[PDB]
Amino acid sequence: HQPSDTIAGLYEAFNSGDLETLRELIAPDAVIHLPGTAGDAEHPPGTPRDREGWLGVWQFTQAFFPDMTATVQDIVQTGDLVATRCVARGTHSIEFMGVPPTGRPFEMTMLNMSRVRDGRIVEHWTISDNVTMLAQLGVKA
Amino acid sequence: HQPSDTIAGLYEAFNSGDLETLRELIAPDAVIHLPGTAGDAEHPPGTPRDREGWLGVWQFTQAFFPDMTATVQDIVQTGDLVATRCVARGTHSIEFMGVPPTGRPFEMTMLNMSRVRDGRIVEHWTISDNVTMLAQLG
Repeated sequence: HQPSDTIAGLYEAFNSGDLETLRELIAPDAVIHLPGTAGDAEHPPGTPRDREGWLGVWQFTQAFFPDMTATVQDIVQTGDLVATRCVARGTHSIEFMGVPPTGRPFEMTMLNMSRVRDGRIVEHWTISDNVTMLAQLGVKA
Repeated sequence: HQPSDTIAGLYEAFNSGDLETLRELIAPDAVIHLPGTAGDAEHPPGTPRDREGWLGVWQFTQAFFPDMTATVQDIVQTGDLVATRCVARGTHSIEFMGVPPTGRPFEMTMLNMSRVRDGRIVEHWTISDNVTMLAQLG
């Protein structure tokens, strides 16, 4: 099952809130390298997480940016590896970091690389340009 | 050059300080999307830069992390697009945020994507795991 479709499906699933598909497309024991911003006490910056850890982080993000969508811009494959560039678009519609909602939009780059075996993600690296998002939210005209 | 070699050459050039090669491998009018951490007053987070802007930022980084090296771990290509995962290693020789140098090593992930036309980079996206670097520095 072609690895580029696995990754296109993954982001369609994240956008629609479709946990059943996400569990089909990601192995339970997949190694997920989230950036250091996603670290906590139990999981220091640079230590990997499993699928449910990743989905836990995603669930928490959906609470602050419920209209957020990741759109694949470029996609690149060689064998079981797939790399994507996405754009996350959304609004400041929920209060966060102590600032009440402004409605202001944001558009930030995500870069990802994933290893896909048997139609499922088994390793994944991702980083988002979080500082640019914050800059965009503090600058309308 | 096959695009994967252009990108391997690019990081060999950054590691050795080889500005002549970097100018061969990057078009002058290339669009460089650096992460928001690389912004300044003249160039807000998310605004692109040209080759000389990028090299200017790199030169400035070499003042604080003079032994820093990027090593390509994985590389992936399809047409003109190449994507890489690198590891930046260096040592903590300069005080930051009031915490003194330790001499300890640090290791952070970079992800990159580059468009290569006629053996030269014409567009480039990069992001580094900056928070992990700061955690490593203590």
